[PDB]
Amino acid sequence: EVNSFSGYLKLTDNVYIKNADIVEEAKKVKPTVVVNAANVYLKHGGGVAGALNKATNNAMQVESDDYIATNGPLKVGGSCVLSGHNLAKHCLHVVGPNVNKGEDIQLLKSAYENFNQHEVLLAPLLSAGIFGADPIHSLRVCVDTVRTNVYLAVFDKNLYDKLVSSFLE
Ligand SMILES: CC(C)[C@H](Nc1ncnc2[nH]c(-c3ccnc(OCCN(C)C)c3)cc12)c1ccc2c(c1)S(=O)(=O)CCC2
Repeated sequence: EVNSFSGYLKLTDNVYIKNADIVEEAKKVKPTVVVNAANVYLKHGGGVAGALNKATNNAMQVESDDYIATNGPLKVGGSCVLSGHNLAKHCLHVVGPNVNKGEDIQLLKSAYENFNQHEVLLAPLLSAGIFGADPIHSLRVCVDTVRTNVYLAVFDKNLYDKLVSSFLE
């Protein structure tokens, strides 16, 4: 079956959320698009990007280095479409701002706007974790910006509960 997402909670007509590891979701669902929480040089050294790359047995990193050689780095707020490998048909590498490294939080709207070029996506919560954005703010920007169908996988039950409670206020 195609895009067989299971156990998500529907927040709006186009945003769904689950307490799950995005890697495990991608292996099970094999969505049309999986979003990577990338950096501008597509160096998948840890966190979500390192976990997605390891699940491809480093094929994503080799492909990413070849893309950077020919095209140069992305911009913060920008994206590129590369292979999904064994995880999806495509991987949309999206650069959210890293607030802990001084980048502008307003670029989070530009980052989520990349999602609107794809009908259905499996994605992480952009700029959360060690990128330093307030995760409740990142969910509000996602809900206000994305118009296509997005399935958010958040791998932390404590944060999942805080995000759902924050949305349902
Ligand atoms: C907020 C947090 C809960 C969330 N984390 C995650 N959200 C969704 N899916 C996730 N998988 C993993 C993961 C990390 C290590 N190893 C893994 O797999 C190893 C076991 N397998 C072999 C069974 C999976 C983490 C993760 C998240 C959201 C956005 C960002 C980050 C973190 S960040 O990486 O800190 C910076 C970039 C933006």
